[PDB]
Amino acid sequence: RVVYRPDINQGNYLTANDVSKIRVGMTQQQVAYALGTPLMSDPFGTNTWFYVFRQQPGHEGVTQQTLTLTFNSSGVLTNIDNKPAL
Amino acid sequence: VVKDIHFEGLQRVAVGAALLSMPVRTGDTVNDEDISNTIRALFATGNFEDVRVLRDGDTLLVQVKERPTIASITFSGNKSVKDDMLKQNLEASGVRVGESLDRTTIADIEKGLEDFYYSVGKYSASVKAVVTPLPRNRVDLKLVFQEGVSAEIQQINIVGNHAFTTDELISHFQLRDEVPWWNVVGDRKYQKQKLAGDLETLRSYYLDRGYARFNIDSTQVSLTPDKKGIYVTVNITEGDQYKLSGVEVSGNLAGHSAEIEQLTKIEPGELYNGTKVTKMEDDIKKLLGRYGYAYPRVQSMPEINDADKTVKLRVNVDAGNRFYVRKIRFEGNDTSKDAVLRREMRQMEGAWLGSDLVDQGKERLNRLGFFETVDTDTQRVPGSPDQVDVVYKVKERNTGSFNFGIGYGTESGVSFQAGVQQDNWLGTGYAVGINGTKNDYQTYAELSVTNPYFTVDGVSLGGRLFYNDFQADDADLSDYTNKSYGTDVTLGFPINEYNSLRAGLGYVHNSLSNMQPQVAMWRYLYSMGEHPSTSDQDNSFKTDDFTFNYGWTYNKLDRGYFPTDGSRVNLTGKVTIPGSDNEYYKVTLDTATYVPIDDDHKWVVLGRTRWGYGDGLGGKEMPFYENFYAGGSSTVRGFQSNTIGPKAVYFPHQASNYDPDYDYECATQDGAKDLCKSDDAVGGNAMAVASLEFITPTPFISDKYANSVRTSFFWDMGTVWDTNWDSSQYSGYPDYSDPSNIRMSAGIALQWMSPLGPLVFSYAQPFKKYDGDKAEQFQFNI
Amino acid sequence: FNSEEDVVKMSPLPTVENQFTPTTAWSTSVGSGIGNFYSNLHPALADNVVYAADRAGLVKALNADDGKEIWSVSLAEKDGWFSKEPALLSGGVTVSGGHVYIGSEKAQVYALNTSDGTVAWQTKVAGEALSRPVVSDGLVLIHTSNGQLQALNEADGAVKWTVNLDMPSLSLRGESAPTTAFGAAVVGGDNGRVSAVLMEQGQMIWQQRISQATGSTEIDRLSDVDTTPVVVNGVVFALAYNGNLTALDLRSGQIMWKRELGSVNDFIVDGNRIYLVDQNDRVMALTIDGGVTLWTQSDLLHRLLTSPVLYNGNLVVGDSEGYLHWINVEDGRFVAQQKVDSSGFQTEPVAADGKLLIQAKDGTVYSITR
Amino acid sequence: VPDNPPNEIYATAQQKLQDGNWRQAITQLEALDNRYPFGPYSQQVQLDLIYAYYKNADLPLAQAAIDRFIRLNPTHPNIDYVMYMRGLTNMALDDSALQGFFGVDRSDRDPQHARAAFSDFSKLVRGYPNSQYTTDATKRLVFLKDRLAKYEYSVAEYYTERGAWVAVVNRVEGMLRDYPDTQATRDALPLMENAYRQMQMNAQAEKVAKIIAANSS
Amino acid sequence: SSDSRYKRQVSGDEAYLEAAPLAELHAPAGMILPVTSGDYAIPVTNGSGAVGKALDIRPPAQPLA
Repeated sequence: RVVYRPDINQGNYLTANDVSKIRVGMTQQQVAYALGTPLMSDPFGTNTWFYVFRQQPGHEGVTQQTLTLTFNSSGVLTNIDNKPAL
Repeated sequence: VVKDIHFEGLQRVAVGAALLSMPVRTGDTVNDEDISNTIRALFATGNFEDVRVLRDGDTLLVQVKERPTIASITFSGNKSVKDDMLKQNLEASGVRVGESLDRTTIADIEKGLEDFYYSVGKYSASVKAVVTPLPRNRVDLKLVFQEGVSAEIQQINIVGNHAFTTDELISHFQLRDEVPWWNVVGDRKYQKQKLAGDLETLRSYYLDRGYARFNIDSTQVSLTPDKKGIYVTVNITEGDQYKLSGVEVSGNLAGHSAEIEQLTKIEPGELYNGTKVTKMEDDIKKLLGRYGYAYPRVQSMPEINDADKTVKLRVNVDAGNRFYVRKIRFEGNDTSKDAVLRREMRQMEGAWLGSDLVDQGKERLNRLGFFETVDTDTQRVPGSPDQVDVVYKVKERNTGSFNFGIGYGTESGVSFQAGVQQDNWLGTGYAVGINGTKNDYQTYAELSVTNPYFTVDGVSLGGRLFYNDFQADDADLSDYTNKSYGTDVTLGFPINEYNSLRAGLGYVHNSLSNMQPQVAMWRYLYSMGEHPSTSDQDNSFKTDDFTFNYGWTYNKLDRGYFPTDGSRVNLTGKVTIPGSDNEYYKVTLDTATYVPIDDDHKWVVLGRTRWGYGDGLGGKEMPFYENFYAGGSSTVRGFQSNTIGPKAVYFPHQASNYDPDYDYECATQDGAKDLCKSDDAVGGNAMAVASLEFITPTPFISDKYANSVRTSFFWDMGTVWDTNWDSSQYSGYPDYSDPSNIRMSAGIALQWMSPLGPLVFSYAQPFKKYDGDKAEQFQFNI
Repeated sequence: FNSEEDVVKMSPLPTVENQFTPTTAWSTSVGSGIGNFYSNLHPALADNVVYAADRAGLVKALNADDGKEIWSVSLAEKDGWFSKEPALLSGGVTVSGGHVYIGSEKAQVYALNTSDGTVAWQTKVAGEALSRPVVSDGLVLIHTSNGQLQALNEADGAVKWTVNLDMPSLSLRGESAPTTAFGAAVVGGDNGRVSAVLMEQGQMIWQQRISQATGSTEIDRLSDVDTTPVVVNGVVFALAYNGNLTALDLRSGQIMWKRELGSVNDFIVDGNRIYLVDQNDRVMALTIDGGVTLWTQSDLLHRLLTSPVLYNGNLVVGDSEGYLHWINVEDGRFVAQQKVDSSGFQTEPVAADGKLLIQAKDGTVYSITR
Repeated sequence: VPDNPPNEIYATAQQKLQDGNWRQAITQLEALDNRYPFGPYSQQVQLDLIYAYYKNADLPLAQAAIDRFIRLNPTHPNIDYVMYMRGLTNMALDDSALQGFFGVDRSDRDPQHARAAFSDFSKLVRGYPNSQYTTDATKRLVFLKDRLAKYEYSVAEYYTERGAWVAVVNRVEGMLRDYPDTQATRDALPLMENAYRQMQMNAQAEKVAKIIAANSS
Repeated sequence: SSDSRYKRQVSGDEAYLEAAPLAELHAPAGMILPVTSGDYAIPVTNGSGAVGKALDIRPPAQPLA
């Protein structure tokens, strides 16, 4: 037990704008554009996409927004949800 | 028409390729114009021509004789340059060794080479090649060249300079007009590159004055044809001071203009200087590099207003990207765990871009030294607009610590004393220290081992040991019978990133028997309360000590073996716990630092001074083996081992558990039998050493390598004495109770670092003669 | 360290066999001190009246009488960006009476008129003042080694005729005196560019060049050559940077023809008699004949200074090591008799007022005659 | 370097080659070649001297000469031999050590030369599915792939050691499309579900638990 | 670099004839994934050559004049 730690963070750097903008059907072209390189989908299974962020400093708190996405085989923004801050 | 055609004297090309090379063949009416065609084709072969064409009847012989081959090497007259550089200036020039070498080529290449001499800015008068043909087809040339060397015959001239004195400006130059050499800090020589440099230098200077408009300037370098007229002038035309009044940005940015105005924080009525503005530019770029956008672009358009010298400022910035990092790849762990390599890291594969952070990890490495190469190659995946990927190629340097031991003695066994203190152990980072001495009277064990790594914190336990049987008896007794068993292990853990804190525990046994005639020993015995003898060499003692061992150290080390501008400190201390066989109070503190006066840092200066102080806790004193010793060492050279120090007198020792004959003089039976002043460097309970030198890789060493030969010229200072010292028993004897033991020594330190061991030649001329100076101006260490 | 160049040095002193023993020595010295610094400074004999100086902003009027001192003035200026602002003086020597004309490397020229006194009217010239100044027809003539060429007026200065020549990049050492004639002047260049302003606007009649010089097909490091041609009979002859004879016969205009010959130093003409030293430091003589020569020489190759003059039927050439070598009863007799100084010498020798005039590298003058 | 003609110098070359004075063998080799760099004997000595480099372990010279020839003669019968020896050189580069001589504590260094040997031998075996070396070079390649699987295994092991769950997962997917054949592959699979838990990657986790139960033996 | 060795065994151990072969892994019903991404391809038609260290590693010579 050390009293404190350096903070740790992970990908999917976004804004509340970055969620308020997009919506259903929006093509993966537009979405991967306006939201950036999507860094989380399944190598096997549906066109389901994920945006997750976390930050853990010095033994305190949790900042876990976990945005799940799907497209269809064609690619349609569809079946979307985030769970923010864990 | 011909029916047969035969060639010879080729040695290089088949008859088929040769016949298909020249235009004529068999099966066509060979007429005179075909003969001229052979003539002109041989001429036009370009690498070889010799037209000897005779068609008598129906037979055709086309004969081209070959100046090839040749193997000319004899680069003679190489007096300032290497012959291989000459070979380069052939091959890289296009005079490579594929050698046909028509006789014409001699003057052409000689003279293009002399051209290269001028390219140096230099000259060489004779350049001659001498045909030595080898009678297979080969030749060699005696390449004799006498030099016309011309490097610095400078002469400064400046025109248009009327807002300042030329010389104010000259000062900061690299290109200098042959000043007395003892002022040298850096370099002074000519080169067209030196030109371009100094040019830009003062350009920049003048414009960052606030002075704006000057840019017009042409080269005029007067050259008296002596190799020596180096007389150099350039036109200029001063521009306009402006006041910095007005700044504005064009933020094509994700939104940081708050932080921007925060940064481009400009006072009214300011005066312009390109310095601060270049700065602010850079500053903003850095503020954003952490933000991932590794690719902006700015044009700072200063609204130069005349009649007010207003440089209103307009800049314009474009955004970059957020997140790339996708691969963290290294080059060089040929026999190495890259585990530790990633241990020195803090940035993460898989986030957005603070380039600074990979930079931090790298420079952290480079602080660790042990390797010589920079590499941060950050490649972005073609086929994805993001996902740049940093690469790291560094060239390590080995460490092997070995010494060989055989002899040399007269009445004692062939010595096998071992120095092997190995480190960063090739497959790991782990380090071991073993100094095993087995010399015919002395079997002193030594262990000191440590893992750099136990945790993600990287903590380290120092497994360390010694076991010393130091007797060095005359026969078996009255000669300090001793055993000493000292055990200790230590951990250190900092979180200050530069300041280590050490705290460890140590045990030692120490055995005594057959005390000696040093009165201070008996005196310490009485300090403990132990009644020892005074004329008998019979006194014994054993101890088993429980002392705490705590340390600290500051660290900012620019390199490894040759760190620059070192800023690094050590704290060290020992204290005894309840339940031990010792009590004392001893402090010791050492310091070493650098300053490179060169900023190419070819010239650094050492700042090194150390401190050591010991006394006792309640009722007791600092034990004797814990005293500070010095002389003829790499803190003070010119003496013999630990020769500087106080000198202990002797009590009359005559009934001394066989006080020997012809042996142990200074108050023995055979010798004088009364009180005896003995000359014996005992070392004091307090020490502090200062030493100074200068880093200069001399031009007289072939500095074709800059990290294995080291060149020093040192001076030092010292005085060491007893603090718990009196004259009641040193009335007629010398007194050591203050800093009084001054010795001085100046000397050169001669070092070339070969991986296996250092050749430590050391002459120091010890000149501040304090009593007990037993000098040795040669200590050849390894 | 930098001297392991074991070159063939000065071809040794020849004999001093000379009926003509150096007889006079009227001494006088500025004590300075020119040293290694390179320019044309040279005694001015204005009606046997001399005016001496050195490279510090100095004056002293003398007299070809054994040289008594007058007008001893110092010109280095005390206020401004510095105290006395060291005057360093690379200018050729010319006057019009006491209207003494010269500028220095400082790109600033003083035409003091020590006939009406300290008439220290000045102009900070475009380009820099190095060559020997030439006054033609109420105008002053300018070869600033700047690629520029001006014209101004005497006792006043007035910038005009602003001519630009072109330069070789390596920044060679050719400074040049214009030889004025026919509303034109005959000056030299270093790119070999041969041009001749008929002084109309600054109007050359010219685009040709000497193709043989230094800078791209550079030549060796001793090709010192006088860059100042002279018209005779309308016929001008050229002294190219590299050893290259050329005769551009100016017939109120440009007529050109190169009778090329190597080894260029500096020249004199005697009707048809062309006397000259070859850049080997050897003296050839020639005629207007297409370049047919006479007068071999080798005894003084690489003898440092070879700076010529003639009077008394005596070919007299200045050298370093302060000697005198007397040609005379001309060829084949070339031999000397003198070693005058240790300072050596650098500049043109002046045989003026029938007399002999020269500065010493250190100190002014020790007037010696046959 | 005496001046024995290619005959004598070459014979003594064979003497010290089959003899095993590979250093002096190379001395006489270069004697002949620098004396006579022309001819089919010159090319034969080229091949036998790349052999002798590999014998004397002259890997800088070895790689130098072998690539000099590969660009030099890009058309040959022994191209199989050439790819063979060159991949072999990549190996020898990548695996020269003391603990490797002990055969212990290895496979955690720069596998770049392993990558080189792999590319080489693959080019060989598919450009030449038909050679004395084809089965052999195949054994090479499979060994190398397996070794790497292990190496990178250790690597991302270190990641998750430091906790680089993401970086781990990424290396996983990498080898997944690369070569999920070796033991290290299935071996690493559980660590995937570990990271899942670390990040609470639930559905993916139990899905891969199912699929590994199908794959795990 | 030989010590009466270095002809018919690799430097150190060889694991070729010691190689752990391919693991054809069984995916559940419909659980397939991209089989390959690169060089991962072998022409099985070959051999059996002088497999292991039983092959003339010396240069196969050629006739000379």
